[PDB]
Amino acid sequence: GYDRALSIFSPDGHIFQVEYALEAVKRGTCAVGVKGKNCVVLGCERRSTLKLQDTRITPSKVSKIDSHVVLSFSGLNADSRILIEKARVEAQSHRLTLEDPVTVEYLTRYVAGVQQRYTQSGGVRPFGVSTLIAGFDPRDDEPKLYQTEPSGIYSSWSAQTIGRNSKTVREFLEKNYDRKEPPATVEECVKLTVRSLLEVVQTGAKNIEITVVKPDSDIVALSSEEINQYVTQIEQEKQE
Amino acid sequence: DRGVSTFSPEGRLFQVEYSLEAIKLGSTAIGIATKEGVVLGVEKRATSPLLESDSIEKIVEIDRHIGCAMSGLTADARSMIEHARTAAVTHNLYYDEDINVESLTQSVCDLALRFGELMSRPFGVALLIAGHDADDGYQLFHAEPSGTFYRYNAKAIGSGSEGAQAELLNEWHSSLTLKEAELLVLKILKQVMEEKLDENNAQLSCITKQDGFKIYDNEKTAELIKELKEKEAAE
Amino acid sequence: MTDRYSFSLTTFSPSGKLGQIDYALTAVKQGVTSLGIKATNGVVIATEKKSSSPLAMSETLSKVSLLTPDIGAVYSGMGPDYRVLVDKSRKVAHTSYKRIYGEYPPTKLLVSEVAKIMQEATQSGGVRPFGVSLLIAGHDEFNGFSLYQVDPSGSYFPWKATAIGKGSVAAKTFLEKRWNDELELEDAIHIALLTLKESVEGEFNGDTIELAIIGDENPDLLGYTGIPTDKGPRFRKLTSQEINDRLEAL
Amino acid sequence: NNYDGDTVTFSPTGRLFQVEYALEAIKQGSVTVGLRSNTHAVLVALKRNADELSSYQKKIIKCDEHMGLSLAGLAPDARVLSNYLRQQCNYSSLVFNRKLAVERAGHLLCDKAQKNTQSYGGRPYGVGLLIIGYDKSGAHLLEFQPSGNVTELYGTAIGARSQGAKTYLERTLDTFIKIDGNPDELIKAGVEAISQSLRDESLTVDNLSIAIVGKDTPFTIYDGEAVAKYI
Amino acid sequence: TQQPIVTGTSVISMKYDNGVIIAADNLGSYGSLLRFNGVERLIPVGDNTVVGISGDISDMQHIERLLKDLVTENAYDNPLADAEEALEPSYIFEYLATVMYQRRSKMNPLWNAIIVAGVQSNGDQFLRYVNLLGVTYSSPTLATGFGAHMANPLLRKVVDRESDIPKTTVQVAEEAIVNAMRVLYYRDARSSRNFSLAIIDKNTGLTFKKNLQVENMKWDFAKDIKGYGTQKI
Amino acid sequence: QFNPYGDNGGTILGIAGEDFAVLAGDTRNITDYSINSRYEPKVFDCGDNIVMSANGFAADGDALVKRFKNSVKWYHFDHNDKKLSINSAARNIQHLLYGKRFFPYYVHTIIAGLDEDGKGAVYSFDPVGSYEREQCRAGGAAASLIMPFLDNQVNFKNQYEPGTNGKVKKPLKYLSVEEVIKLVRDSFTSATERHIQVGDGLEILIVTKDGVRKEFYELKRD
Amino acid sequence: TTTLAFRFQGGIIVAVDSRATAGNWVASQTVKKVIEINPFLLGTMAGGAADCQFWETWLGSQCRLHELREKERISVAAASKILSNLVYQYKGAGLSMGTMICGYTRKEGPTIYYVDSDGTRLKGDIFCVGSGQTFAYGVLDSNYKWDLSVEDALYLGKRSILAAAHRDAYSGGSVNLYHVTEDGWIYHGNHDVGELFWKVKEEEGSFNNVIG
Amino acid sequence: GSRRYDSRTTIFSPEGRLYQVEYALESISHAGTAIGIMASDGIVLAAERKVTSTLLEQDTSTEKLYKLNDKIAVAVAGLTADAEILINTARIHAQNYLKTYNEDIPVEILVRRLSDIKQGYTQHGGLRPFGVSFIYAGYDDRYGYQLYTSNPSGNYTGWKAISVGANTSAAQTLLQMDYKDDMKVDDAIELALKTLSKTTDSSALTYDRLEFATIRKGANDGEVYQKIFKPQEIKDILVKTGIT
Ligand SMILES: [Mg+2]
Repeated sequence: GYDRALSIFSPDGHIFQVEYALEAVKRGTCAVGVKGKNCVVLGCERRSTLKLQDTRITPSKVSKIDSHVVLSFSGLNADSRILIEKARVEAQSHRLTLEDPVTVEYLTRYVAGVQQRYTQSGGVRPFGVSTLIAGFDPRDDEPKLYQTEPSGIYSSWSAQTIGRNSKTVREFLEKNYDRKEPPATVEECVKLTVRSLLEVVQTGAKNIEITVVKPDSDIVALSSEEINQYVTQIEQEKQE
Repeated sequence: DRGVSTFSPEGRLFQVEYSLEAIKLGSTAIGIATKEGVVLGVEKRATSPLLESDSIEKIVEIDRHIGCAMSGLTADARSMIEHARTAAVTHNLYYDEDINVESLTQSVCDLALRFGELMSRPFGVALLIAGHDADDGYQLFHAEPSGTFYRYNAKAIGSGSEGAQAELLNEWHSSLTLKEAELLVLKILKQVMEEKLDENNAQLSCITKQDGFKIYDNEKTAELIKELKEKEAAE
Repeated sequence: MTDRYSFSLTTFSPSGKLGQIDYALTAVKQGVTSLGIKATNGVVIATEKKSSSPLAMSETLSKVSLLTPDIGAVYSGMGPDYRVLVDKSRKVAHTSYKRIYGEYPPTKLLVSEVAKIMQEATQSGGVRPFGVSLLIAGHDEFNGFSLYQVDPSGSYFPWKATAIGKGSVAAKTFLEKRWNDELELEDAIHIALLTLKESVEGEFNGDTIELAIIGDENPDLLGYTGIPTDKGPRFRKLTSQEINDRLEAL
Repeated sequence: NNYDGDTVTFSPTGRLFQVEYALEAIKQGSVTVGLRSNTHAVLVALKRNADELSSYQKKIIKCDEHMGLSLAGLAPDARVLSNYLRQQCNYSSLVFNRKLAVERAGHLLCDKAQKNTQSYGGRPYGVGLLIIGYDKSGAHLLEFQPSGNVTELYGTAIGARSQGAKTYLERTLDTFIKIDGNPDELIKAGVEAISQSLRDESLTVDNLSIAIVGKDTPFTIYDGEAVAKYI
Repeated sequence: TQQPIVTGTSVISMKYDNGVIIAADNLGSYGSLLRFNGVERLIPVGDNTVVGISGDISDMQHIERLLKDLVTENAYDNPLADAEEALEPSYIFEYLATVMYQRRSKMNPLWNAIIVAGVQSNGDQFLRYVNLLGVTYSSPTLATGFGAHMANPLLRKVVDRESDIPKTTVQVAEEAIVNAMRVLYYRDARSSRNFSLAIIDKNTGLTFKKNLQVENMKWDFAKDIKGYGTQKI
Repeated sequence: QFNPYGDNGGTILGIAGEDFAVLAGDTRNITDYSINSRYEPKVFDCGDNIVMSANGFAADGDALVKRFKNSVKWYHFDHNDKKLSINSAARNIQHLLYGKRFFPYYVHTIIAGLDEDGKGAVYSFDPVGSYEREQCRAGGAAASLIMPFLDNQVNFKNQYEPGTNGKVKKPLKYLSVEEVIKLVRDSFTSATERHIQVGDGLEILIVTKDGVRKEFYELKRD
Repeated sequence: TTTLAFRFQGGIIVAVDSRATAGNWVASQTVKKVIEINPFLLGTMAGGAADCQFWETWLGSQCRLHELREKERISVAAASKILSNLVYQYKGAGLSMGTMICGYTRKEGPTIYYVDSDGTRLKGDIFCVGSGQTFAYGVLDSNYKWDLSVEDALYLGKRSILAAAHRDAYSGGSVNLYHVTEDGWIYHGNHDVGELFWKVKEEEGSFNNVIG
Repeated sequence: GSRRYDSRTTIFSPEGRLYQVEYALESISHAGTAIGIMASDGIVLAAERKVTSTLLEQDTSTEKLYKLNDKIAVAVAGLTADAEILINTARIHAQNYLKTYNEDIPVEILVRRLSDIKQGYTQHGGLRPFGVSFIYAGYDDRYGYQLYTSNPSGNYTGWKAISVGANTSAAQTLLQMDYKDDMKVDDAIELALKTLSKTTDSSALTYDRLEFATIRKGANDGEVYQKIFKPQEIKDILVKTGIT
């Protein structure tokens, strides 16, 4: 079998294949995650270079791993499917053996472990994908939001963004997100998430996707018109 | 290109030497061994204020009598910790006893040189392994990606290590109390950290014979930081 | 030891070219000319027996090979590569078809199997592509007579008539002027001999030319009588004398 | 130069550079001495610390009741090779009820190191070993190089500044070979030998490591206050 | 799992003051058919050891080839192969005992019972038994098969415990062994008159005696035995 | 059909005292009605002040003792010459035995020594590795003849104080090493009389803080 | 053998006998049939002694690894399933087990799982396993209430084993009692059946069929 | 040893691109154009054969349009031999699904499976990727008529109208101009042929240079029919739409 060590150290102590995988993430469409007091919202950018697209059937950017946990990503689309499939299989395996669904931290720790493994295994390249994993632990009402990256490190975030122009939207979130008082309602959380994407997106038309996850497996994706109403209200307050 | 297991003209393995450079870029970790216990402390170093810092886990329990702190590419440490935990539990299963701290460390270091064309590269992380056993008392080890481990009375690893080690050279003596060691780790972490040290960007832990391995609460560490500030202002 | 070449030796270059396949096609271009023509009641394939030495017995080197009783093959390019491909093609006709369905494969499907083997030498680890282009002629009950070309890449195309190798460009032009959909087999053989004469320098006779047909069933070549449904092979290699007889009416 | 990328490549003058680079790792290592009489065999090793807070790296490893070695170079490689010796000593005892001859132990180490010098993907061992033992033909001392070369000697030294100790033993040859039935005097000669390789530093109580095996003496290692008697 | 086909019967042995003695007959049986009459079942290894084998002959020939290979292998890179590093009786036994137990553990045994007799480097007598199950034991006298039931009782009258060994000369020991072989010929239906005997002494070395015969047999009393009860003629 | 198992007879006995422990066994080895050896040692010093015996099928017994002795050697190599405690040895032997759960060592194993408080200790195993610390344990052929006697004379079972008539038990007073050896000798003398596989000799290994001592006594040879 | 375990208001009572037999021969009267998996989990021994000992101390190791990895006490559901999934892999090979895995956690409360060597895994309130199981069930079924006190529940378990020890030839020796709380199990002593029988006979007035 | 000759087909560039994937896409841009258009009452697949000959046997020839099952077909752009490897794998996957669940495989599930196979060759194994882009035309009872594309990276997307191969930039602009949502199959047939006629590198678009296929519910009552057009039928539809 093909055994070649593709991920190796350089004289300055860097692993370039892992670092170049981060550059693939930088190219991907922007993704953002914001947790409120009783919810988490995942926002995603859709590049409008592709029209004549069939939006019914085209792969959506946010994926359910289980009924209570979701995963979004920035980077190579094909690579993300492999991580999503593995995560979905592990979620069902955990239910089968422990008789309890995965915690958000556990699912994150698993996906991050897979990513790390692909950085010191022979014959493979790292995943060109960073993920945002969000949801609620079983029988718990505390919101959870984690991030993973090609190296395999992971951590929890009050709010975070990944992908192209994520430096800009993180700037916005760092001055607009207060830890002592997070977005108290679904409305406030969705509004702050749409606002953060409008710093980067272009037209607020079919370019913004929003998914809301609440406790006890309550997950719903907002439609074009519902998001369009947030887009309308934000700019009418801005004209002042 | 060139082999992953190649020797340099000086008789050193290229990949091992390069991984040591990655460890120099890592966040600082310090350990101090006393006759009353061993203390372990780390710099958390969050990349952004929106990152919830209590999810940064750079101090980890291996068993009740053994703890561990890391510095470098911390993702690489996960399989090392997994192996260490498995080795500690497996030995207890086979021998109905606690495993010696040295024996645990040796088991972890056996993984290090298992790379080639096994894993594709060495680990990019260094570990401070602290613990207690009946035969050799309180112990602190430094496990490297070369497969070598040294025992230490005190040791610092990461980006601020050589400045910290010089400080540990002057401060350590064989009569240190546990309380004195706690303040000493905090003092030296504060010295080498970029940001100002508080209970949210630094973490303390210890291992004693009585209570075993414990990670300190942010409230407990905050008090020790206040105690440090006052005694430095006392002269 | 162990084969430690588990990686591809054929890769895409910045311009999108697969270098090793292009270079394999160049090796085919240097090869001796071979051709094929399809008639209403048969198919003919032909090539020159370029003898490496006059001390060599060129009858012992077969450029035109029987694959099945109703399918034959000829090549241009590297001879040794062709020989092993004929071995593999003969075996795969049995293992992946005759041992399953109890009959020989139709021309198009055997061609498909040979093509697959040639494609894999273009992607698998530690190997180079085959340096040959094949012309495969055959007959089967439901598709009738057919003629196919297979290239180093694994690509294959059906032809009414074609040529490969050294003087293929000139030969294909010659065939375009002479071919029609009303040709009888004897007319196609006549045209094949006319076409092949242009690319041959030295001697042009039954001993220097190798020619075979896919035509009527030959009960005389079956080897046994008693089964009405078995009527014999449609592949027949023409003798040295049979070629010379048609060179007088040339 | 162009011929040092791997162990599978000879140079135009017939050299194997990867093996020579592995030999260089031994020269960087701390000094260790080996010597023997007709009744006993002794190892003396200067242990190296990282700093004043650190311990002194152990240099001597026991392989059986009648055999053991001292190391200089990559310590993990010594662990791999000493583990292999422990297994081979053990196989000999379990299967044949026989203590493994020191000479045969050298042959096994040679062959194990050789396989890593002729194949692609691998690397040579980066450590040198001094094996002492007492078997059916008396006391023995061996020197192992990761090239595969194993040599039987009266005395020797490997590591940094080992040339000073090696010359001393070459002078004292006729004296120390005659030290029969006196373990303390044989160790004294070994401690005096390793002293010819010291600069700036001297032999302290946590610096010195001594091992001995003999006629009625199992392989035992002395460290700490047990070597103060010889300082 | 198999069944023995061509087989060899008893092997007998004992210790004496300066060494050990071992003996076995020269027959290879095929069931009740006394098929092969020139089979050597005592196999010397060097000048200090003799291995006596009973049971399956095909497996015996295999073991014989293993011992031959063992001598070859020991000599490789061994300057003291004929001195301090020569094969000891204890080395040869432990090797065989390892093989026998391994083979029974794979459910494919070497269908034999084996006695290793010899003298060690320090002059000590060596005598130990091993069989198809890997079972091992030592005793001043040892015997296999029928020998265990008939020879041991006779040999134990000479050396009953350890302290009887220094009091037993080589003449007294050989006499006892030869008598036991006669008794076995009287009473074992799978035995022959022809046998081999080997002495390993710490002073005089290995003495190997071939083509020995059972002699001084009592048969004359048979002439007076008539019928099975009441018959007089 | 080939039978991989056999029965070599023999009987063993382990008793734990206050600051000592004894492991005794007869020296006779047999198959069916024949004697293989009148003196074949069955109780072994395994190092680290631990004595062991694996009674039953002698091939499996020798194999197990050999592997445990080996385990003691490698414990020293792997864990800086640490003394293997009797409890740790016991757990290790369980894993050796259970490793062959589906093709078992056909033996009954007993080990003896001192625990980490210096008090006498005996451990007992079944063929597949289940084990228990015990005060008193006989194993092998004549185990059923010996254990009831020990229940009565070591643990004072069914014995009450005269005058009380069943109301007050006889108090469990501690026995000396001389007293235990008397009971061991009488146990084997009685077993020799009534069990055909028991006889020839008795070898006792005594374990104290000072080390391991041996005592040998003749038994009837019929 | 007789082993039982039942759920009640104050947690779980586990009670076992102490006898081991080889045919008619009583091998031991001092067998520990409650395996202390960890300070919070208990397992009972029935069927194969080795199979139960070995795999339930192994279970303790797996539970310890779980809480090191997840930083949380393992559930009784998860602990019992690790054991049942393991023995199911060996189904057909000849393992012999019948055990009750007993624990008390926050999310579950007092929980008992019966685990079997043919793969069975049953949650329940009262389980009784062994050669004397039917005798112990009788005393349990007729006296069991959820609102038993800790003192009365401990006695009920002790009395049920005594019933089995009396009638079943292969049960006896002594009774071992355990009380499982949320903060861990508590040992409630070893009780010789010989002395216990006479004590219970006099104090309770039961066993009038037996002369004392 | 062997490392010397390894091209390392599965590595990132400094910019975070996969060299071999990018170069394989360059190869595909020289292949004959294939177009797929989705309508309310069916799907059209049209594709251009590469510079042919008069002596090519067209009526038995197939290089562009392949049947995966009775409900799903593909248009190929790239190396034909590479495509046939993947096509046979896809045909097997469809039959595996039908055997397992006793229902025809949903279009997207088949597309995802083939796309995952392509992805693997970019992340592990050290082999060159498949130089193929597919247009999938299919029907199932969940989403109805569907159009997808996949490329050597293993990425796939859904479309109302799409082109692969040569001149996709020009073709996609022409489709984006004339496509409407309420369009019918007969209108889509005309759009596909008109688009090829304008983007072709040949002098004129004739029947012998085309492969054509429709997937219609124009099958008698609630069922779907695949129609791989014959040479004479392509000639007739060219006259009907007024191109020849
Ligand atoms: Mg008796």
